[PDB]
Amino acid sequence: ESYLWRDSEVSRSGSGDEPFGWVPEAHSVFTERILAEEPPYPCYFGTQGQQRGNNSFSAVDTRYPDTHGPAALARSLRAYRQRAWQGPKRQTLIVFVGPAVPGAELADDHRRFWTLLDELRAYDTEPWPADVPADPSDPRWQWCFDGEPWFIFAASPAYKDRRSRDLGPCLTLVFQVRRVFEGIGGSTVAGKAAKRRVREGLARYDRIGPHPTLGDGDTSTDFKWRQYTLPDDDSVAAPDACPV
Ligand code: HEM
Ligand SMILES: NC(=[NH2+])NCCC[C@H](N)C(=O)NCP(=O)(O)O
Repeated sequence: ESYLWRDSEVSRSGSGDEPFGWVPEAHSVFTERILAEEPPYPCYFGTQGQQRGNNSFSAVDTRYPDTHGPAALARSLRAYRQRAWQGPKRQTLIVFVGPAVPGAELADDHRRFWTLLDELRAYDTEPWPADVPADPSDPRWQWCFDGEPWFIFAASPAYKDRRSRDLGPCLTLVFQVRRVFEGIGGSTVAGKAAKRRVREGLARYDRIGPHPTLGDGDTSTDFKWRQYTLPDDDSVAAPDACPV
């Protein structure tokens, strides 16, 4: 009944022509990308999380929205949130949305991303957190679910220049609770070092530099919604235009 998988469990998601039958290969492509030796994947935190067994997985099968869709993903997210606090601080949930769509454009995958986040909100059993503004135009808005804010971003095969966000053939959602950044806040010595190290990785991996909405690298960032769906170029969305 649970669609929350550790690495060793992903193979039980599905086999052959059945729901999630495409998930084990998507899992393998993802791990190949994040564990690659040369050039290394730019986010060493993601690589370390994979190497240490701290990445969990789920999926959405768009052919079966009533049974393998947002209602099931809300259950998986609640289970993951418990895991994220019981285990180590730097855990990530990676959610593959498939089957893969040949030739999809990036704008289409971003639309599907925001639609899925909206559908998930309908299955939340907890009120919105009192410490996070509910207005998506507020500089400090963040997406919330099950009582706390998350960082959540979209990966897609349609990222051609921002190769770091091409994690395989499927739209992929990367969820983290905010304890993952504890100790690397933007004003901290370790936080500035973290951004330096990742951005140097991007300069050895991607065809385009760090996106401006990630900030200059010496402070924390507002309007985090724009980071969820980075464009493949240097365009900058209007701050009050979050699609939620
Ligand atoms: C499978 C897991 C992960 C993946 C796929 C991933 C992916 C990425 C990517 C693609 C970027 C480049 C910026 C962007 O596209 O948004 C990035 C930056 C970053 N990530 Fe990771 N990440 C993962 C896990 C983590 C974790 C667990 C942490 C916790 C410390 C973390 C902290 C950071 C930081 C600090 C940056 C730099 C932001 C900046 O330069 O402004 N990541 N990550
Ligand atoms: N993929 C990606 N950009 N991962 C890093 C997200 C960092 C988030 N925005 C965060 O809250 N960082 C702490 P801050 O103090 O604002 O830099």
